[PDB]
Amino acid sequence: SDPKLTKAVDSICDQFIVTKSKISQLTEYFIDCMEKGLEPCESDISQNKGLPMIPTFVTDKPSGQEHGVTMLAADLGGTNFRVCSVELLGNHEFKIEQEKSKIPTFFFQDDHHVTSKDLFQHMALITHQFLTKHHKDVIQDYKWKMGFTFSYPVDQTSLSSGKLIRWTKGFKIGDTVGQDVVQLFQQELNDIGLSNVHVVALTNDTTGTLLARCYASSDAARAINEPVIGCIFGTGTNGCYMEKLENIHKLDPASREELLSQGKTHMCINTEWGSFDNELNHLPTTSYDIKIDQQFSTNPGFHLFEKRVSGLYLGEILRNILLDLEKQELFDLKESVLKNNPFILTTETLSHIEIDTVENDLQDTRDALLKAADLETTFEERVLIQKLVRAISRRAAFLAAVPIAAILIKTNALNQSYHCQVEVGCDGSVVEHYPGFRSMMRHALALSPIGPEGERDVHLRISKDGSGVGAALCALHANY
Amino acid sequence: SDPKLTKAVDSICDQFIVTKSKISQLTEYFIDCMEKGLEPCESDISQNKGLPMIPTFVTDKPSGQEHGVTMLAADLGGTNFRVCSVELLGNHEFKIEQEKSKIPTFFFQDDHHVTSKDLFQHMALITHQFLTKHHKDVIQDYKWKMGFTFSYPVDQTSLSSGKLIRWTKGFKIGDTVGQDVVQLFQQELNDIGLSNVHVVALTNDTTGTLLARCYASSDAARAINEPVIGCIFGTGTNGCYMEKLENIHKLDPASREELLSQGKTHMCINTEWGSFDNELNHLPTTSYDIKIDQQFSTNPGFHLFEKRVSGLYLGEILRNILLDLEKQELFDLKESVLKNNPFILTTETLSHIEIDTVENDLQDTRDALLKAADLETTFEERVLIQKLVRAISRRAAFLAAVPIAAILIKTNALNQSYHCQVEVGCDGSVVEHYPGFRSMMRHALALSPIGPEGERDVHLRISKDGSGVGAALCALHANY
Ligand SMILES: OC[C@H]1O[C@@H](O)[C@H](O)[C@@H](O)[C@@H]1O
Ligand SMILES: OC[C@H]1O[C@@H](O)[C@H](O)[C@@H](O)[C@@H]1O
Repeated sequence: SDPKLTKAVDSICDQFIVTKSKISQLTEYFIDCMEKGLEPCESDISQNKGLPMIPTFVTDKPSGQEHGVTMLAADLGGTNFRVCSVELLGNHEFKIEQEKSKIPTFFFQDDHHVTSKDLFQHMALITHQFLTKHHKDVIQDYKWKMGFTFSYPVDQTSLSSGKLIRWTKGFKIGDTVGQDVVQLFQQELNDIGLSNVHVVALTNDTTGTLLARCYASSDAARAINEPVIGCIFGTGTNGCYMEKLENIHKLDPASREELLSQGKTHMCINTEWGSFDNELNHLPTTSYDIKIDQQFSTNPGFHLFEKRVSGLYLGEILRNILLDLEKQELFDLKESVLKNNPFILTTETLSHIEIDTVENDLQDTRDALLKAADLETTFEERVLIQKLVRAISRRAAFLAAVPIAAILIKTNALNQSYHCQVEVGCDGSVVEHYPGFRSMMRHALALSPIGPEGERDVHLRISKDGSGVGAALCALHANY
Repeated sequence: SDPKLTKAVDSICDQFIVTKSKISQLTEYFIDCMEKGLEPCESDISQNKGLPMIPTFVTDKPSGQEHGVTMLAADLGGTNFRVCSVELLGNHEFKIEQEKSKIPTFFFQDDHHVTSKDLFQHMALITHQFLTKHHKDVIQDYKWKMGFTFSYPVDQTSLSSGKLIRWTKGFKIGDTVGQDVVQLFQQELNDIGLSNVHVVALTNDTTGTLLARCYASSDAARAINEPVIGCIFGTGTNGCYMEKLENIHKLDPASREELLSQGKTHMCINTEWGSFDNELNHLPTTSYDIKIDQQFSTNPGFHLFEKRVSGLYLGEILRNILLDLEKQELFDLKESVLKNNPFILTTETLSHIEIDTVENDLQDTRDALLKAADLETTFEERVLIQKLVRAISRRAAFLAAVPIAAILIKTNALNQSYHCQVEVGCDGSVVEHYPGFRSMMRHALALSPIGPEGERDVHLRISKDGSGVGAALCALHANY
């Protein structure tokens, strides 16, 4: 057990600690950033470094009794692209057929010039392949309504229109900025004969997650836990909530009065909390986070909260730590391929280390590091690597709780009735499959100002329903 | 408005308060009663007022891979009798067909003398009625193995044998005491042609619930939350857990060595915690608890913890409070039928009051009281009745957490690997359907010695699967 290396690792682990004080600071600061993000900004939305706090123009939570003919839904995530058909049967039930295809590496590389048409043509092709397989009879004649779930920040102008503010994650297609994604997708559908497919709704994967749970949640289960947040903890991270119309100052005052006159009280907000504190006024920052933001990410200066939490970057944090330990002549990389190989270590790699056992000489960690980049390790080295992984994930889980606590506090959602509890719809590989991530989230919520009495009233529920049901719900409401 | 009556209600509600100190006292006392209950009992088991702590002779938790032909299962609960067929498909999957029939009130009356044959004859008839509907073809030829779930204290002698120690809940059939329930059921089955149906297993509904969760829990879900307790919070209350063979001193020393030699380490214990502190050394007691125990219950002196928790008695507590308030000329019963009508107020009546809202003038409370005993009430009266209900249920929920915390402490269940949690399998109408009951249970667990950090490592999961799957598992293991 090399003391020099052990002491260096323990020192790094301590930098990833998030104390109760920090959570209270970040929680309260988050609320401040929400109140400012809800003011009318007069500057380039694509360059605004504040909390976007984007109105989604969704004002009605599904009742669970919605029913209609089969709807279509397309979901472009951070890693995969999904097309599906959703049949809303009513009474919280639905029939779904979906096809999940991974996003070609061509779109995440810049060596070859990529354009919006390259992307939406491909999406149109996958849509045709889906309809041919699951709806071979009525592919060309039927009047399909499609809900488009676009997992990126969009300057929403209505339920069925909005321009891309800025790519995130691994996308850097330049010409898509400032263009209405619904039109770009509809044009490529028309250009392959699917003009009968009408994209009538545009939603974020957060908005879809919230609407999906309001429908699928049983009448009894929902009377207990009312869904108040729809959030994502996968390749990226984000969340939404219902905001009072009066507090949404970005909205046209006349439009606000119109909605109020129609009986509307709230509108869902796409917080884009991955961009929480982009200027790093209070977020923890290590030497490794700076490299990820400034060297290894596609969106330098933006989405810094995400780059400390989401699964796209957690693995890259460990890589930069090993490189730092090697630069200090403390860790031998052997014949590995970590150098000049960003993102070779993925969050999936870390999941095999999070709960590996010494009883097996940390063999799961061994195979995971060899499979990822041929990094040979000793037992004492794996013991220390596990400490780093558990430090990275714990910080991600603790920071993940801050936006949830802030929203619940600002909206006074946890104390509204006797025996009142709230549900937070969670989707994503990390929250769903990373061992202990949800457990540690609840730990941070217990340390946040809502306290353990608040954590016990919050249900972080895995929403496997999906944004497709939510997108289908928006399509069912819209006109063809 | 009557201030006198309002002041009288606030004083009664304070009597139902359970403080953090009380929870710590009862938890520590419960562990003491467990340690004593595991010792060789020195008196007639039918009169022993201590914590029964009955060995169940179940020593193996299902792996989830069990598979076999269709099994039968009969479950005599506190209110209903259900017959079902369970097909264990393996890999945590199972197919179940069941028929739930209420236990005729005829068996809960003592005006006419009732005998065991009347009860088991009826149970045998329902078994025939079940097979006729779901297995009409091979009803008489097939060699059926049946697992019998008997939700009452049984001096278990083996997996397939045991004598009734004493009835509880509404049953008061005198000649059933001291008789083997498996034989009584098998004799009446033979007498109607179902001699090919062999009752090969006898289990308590607590044991069956625990075994069911060990099977149905996925490999991933169980690696996270290991089921360590199966408890019931319905018509009655009880729970079970795995105890080390060495600590079960009441068990035959030779039998322990045989089991230990076979690789066994624990044996499930039917605590019968409804009889926790029958002598009321520390359990809260009101003038109304005494009436239920000594006048309106079938088992005076026994099951006093249950008479404060389970749903069979909660409604009767409110009745005794309203009758007392009328005797004091503080509450007008009008032309109701509460007097001389034990158990006319049910816990289901209280469920409509727990979360009734003043914004609707407590209309649910109004309709619920009229339906129960034609008790007309004013708004101010319903406001006060709701305060009483919320005090009764909270005491039941806080007391309900004590046995769970004690078992977890004595067994050191929370001392596990990283990110390891435990599951408590919960079944019953109260824990499942009474508003807020589980929410308040988790609060008391946070006040117990395990603290809020322990409640977050404990998952009270509603196991609606049932003891049928658990009984079928014991039948699959046993020989025909
Ligand atoms: O996929 C999770 C989140 O990733 C972020 O980069 C996007 O801006 C969000 O719209 C999305 O919900
Ligand atoms: O049905 C729940 C519980 O009720 C109690 O009255 C019995 O003594 C227990 O054996 C049973 O498990």
